[PDB]
Amino acid sequence: KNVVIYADGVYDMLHLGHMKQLEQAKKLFENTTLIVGVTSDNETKLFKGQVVQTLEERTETLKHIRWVDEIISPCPWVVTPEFLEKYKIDYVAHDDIDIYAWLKRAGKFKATQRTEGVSTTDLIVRILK
Amino acid sequence: KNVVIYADGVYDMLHLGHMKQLEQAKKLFENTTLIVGVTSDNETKLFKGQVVQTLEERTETLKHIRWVDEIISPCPWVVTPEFLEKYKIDYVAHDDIDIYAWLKRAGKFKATQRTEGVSTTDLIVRILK
Ligand SMILES: Nc1ccn([C@@H]2O[C@@H](COP(=O)(O)OP(=O)(O)OP(=O)(O)O)[C@@H](O)[C@H]2O)c(=O)n1
Ligand SMILES: Nc1ccn([C@@H]2O[C@@H](COP(=O)(O)OP(=O)(O)OP(=O)(O)O)[C@@H](O)[C@H]2O)c(=O)n1
Ligand SMILES: [Mn+2]
Ligand SMILES: [Mn+2]
Repeated sequence: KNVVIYADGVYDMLHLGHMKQLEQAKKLFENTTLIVGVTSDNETKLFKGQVVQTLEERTETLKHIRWVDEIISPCPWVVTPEFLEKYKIDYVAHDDIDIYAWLKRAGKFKATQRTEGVSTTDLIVRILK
Repeated sequence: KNVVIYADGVYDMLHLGHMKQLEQAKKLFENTTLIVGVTSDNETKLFKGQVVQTLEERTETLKHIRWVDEIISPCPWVVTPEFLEKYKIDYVAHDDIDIYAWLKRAGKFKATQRTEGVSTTDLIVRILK
């Protein structure tokens, strides 16, 4: 009955958008375990960009989120089939903007919706009045 | 067996310090209900200072925190004995830096520890390298 969901990301400076994505993930099915993978500092910087918070900081904040059942920190950048088997993961949840083609082909991808305009750094903009 | 804890604050731009305080509050006793009160925009500005996020935003973020069982939003600025009776509150938890004298006299105050240097706006400083 219980379904293992895996959501990965940077989760830098956690904001409402991240938290809403985690809720979506958690709620994909009636009974779930939500595993969150947090990407490493150097892989993020290498492939995505400067991260503000360290892995240790980004991971500690996620510990406090209601939807998060388990954390894999650091997590591998690219998910692989072996990785899915190691953690008995049933679905991978992430926004969908193809690195996730093979998961969609397998029926293992559950797209989640971004919520724009609610990023921490949008808030700094508001501080600027 | 179950103990009602009440923690109030602004909780603007929620960060690790807030989340650690909420965990402390929640963990004051073995079995607790943690109620969080979020202060109104105009009372905060009037007594404390400019708030970045609205009451509606500050409250929505708290919804996602694992330790939070119930939210009172907005909450009264000053807690009163009548208020404690309305919500069957057993203890009030807040940092202790006296507005809480009457609660200490009653045995109803549980001080919590700030964690400094982990505020969102300290993070903007780090962005400045
Ligand atoms: N405003 C946002 C930001 C993120 N997410 C979700 O969180 C992402 C994973 O986290 P991250 O790797 O942190 O992504 P971004 O925040 O998209 O990236 P940037 O560094 O450019 O802010 C994806 O699952 C996406 O669905 C979201 O739903 N809404
Ligand atoms: N770094 C912090 C910030 C807040 N808190 C806790 O959260 C506070 C309640 O929230 P708020 O009213 O938001 O307080 P400050 O964050 O202290 O205020 P400022 O607006 O000056 O940042 C108190 O309970 C305090 O113990 C904490 O423990 N550590
Ligand atoms: Mn991020
Ligand atoms: Mn605050």
